[PDB]
Amino acid sequence: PNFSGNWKIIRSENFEELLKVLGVNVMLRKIAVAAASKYAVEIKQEGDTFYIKVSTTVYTTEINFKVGEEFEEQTVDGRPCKSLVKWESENKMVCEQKLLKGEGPKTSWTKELTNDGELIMTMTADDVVCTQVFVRE
Ligand SMILES: *C/C=C(C)/C=C/C=C(C)/C=C/C1=C(C)CCCC1(C)C
Repeated sequence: PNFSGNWKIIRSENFEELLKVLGVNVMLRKIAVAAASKYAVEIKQEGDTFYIKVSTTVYTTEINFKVGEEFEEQTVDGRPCKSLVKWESENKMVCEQKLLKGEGPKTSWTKELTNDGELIMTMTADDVVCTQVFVRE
């Protein structure tokens, strides 16, 4: 599997519902949904080490990790967390997150490379799953 690429979003489902679970108010939810229709994920993969840059029009952030090694990032709604990525299969990884301070919904994400050349990213907060689909530029 080679996740490396400049990925462009083509589909985003249930993102507003995810943000609702996370306590984002309705107006900012709609604005965030609009930002998601634009956004890109750049991946550089070397073996089990991943460099990921997620960007929208006005914001960019970097996720760096090695599979199986704890690291710190933020949840979708922006709360700092400790994260651990594991493979679920040849082409799919899963990340469990634990809040660094306080409580909140159980969050996680997955990244999958399909046989058709798509990247599928899911983000979960409790029972609500957002699914996002990208293609390479
Ligand atoms: C492997 C790829 C990962 C973990 C990508 C994660 C992307 C996000 C958490 C992006 C979240 C966004 C917002 C919270 C609001 C603006 C739009 C997004 C989709 C960039």
